[PDB]
Amino acid sequence: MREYKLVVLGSVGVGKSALTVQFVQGIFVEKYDPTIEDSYRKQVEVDAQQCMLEILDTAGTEQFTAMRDLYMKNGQGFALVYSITAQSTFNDLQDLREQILRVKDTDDVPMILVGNKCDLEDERVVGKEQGQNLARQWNNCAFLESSAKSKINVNEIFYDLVRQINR
Amino acid sequence: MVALSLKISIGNVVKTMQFEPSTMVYDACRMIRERIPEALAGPPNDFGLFLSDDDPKKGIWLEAGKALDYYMLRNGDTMEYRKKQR
Repeated sequence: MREYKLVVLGSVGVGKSALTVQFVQGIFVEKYDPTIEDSYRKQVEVDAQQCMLEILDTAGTEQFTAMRDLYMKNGQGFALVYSITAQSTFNDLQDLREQILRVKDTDDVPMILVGNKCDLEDERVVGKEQGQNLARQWNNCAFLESSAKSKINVNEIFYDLVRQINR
Repeated sequence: MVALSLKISIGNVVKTMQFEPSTMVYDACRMIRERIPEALAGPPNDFGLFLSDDDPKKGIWLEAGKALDYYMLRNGDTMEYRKKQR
């Protein structure tokens, strides 16, 4: 078995766990699950590779920071997600990354950029365009456009870092 | 901001739920039902909590009007969405 521990990063207001519910429970709501560090268990299979169920979702809480800092250290997988209608976040995940690179020591770490909530593309403030212009800037941090509502690229995300953790 | 941050688990799921160290167990049980559809899968009368120890036989079933800090909980403990039923 493979063991993937991913760090779902997200600014306050985005939807970190929101993606980890259509995923582990299969339900998306308007109430975005809290911000404290929540992980989600889901046994998966990558390319016929049974991978162990543990993922982490850290978010704007200085309580869980110490703990949220430990997963950056290991950072087996990073899923930084912002709202496609929220630049303020898209623009914040930029430093939060440096916090990873700061502990990892490089940007060559399993990682992916995400402009989820495409179902609000109707508002689109930062799309896979800026998102990928940003991913590029992040060194083409492999981007994806998802919709925890229309369940789009919600599964490919973890599927993109596992392919990386497979260094 | 600042509060408990326990692992309100719901079968495999682990949605951390921040509570006021003195939140009413009766409230900590009303604050989750407002979240995750799988949670409001009934009334608070069929939904309590369970501080699953390391061996649910060691785990317990908290009260309601109590106060989390009663167990002097800390943050990231292990609370489970359990049926109040009987």
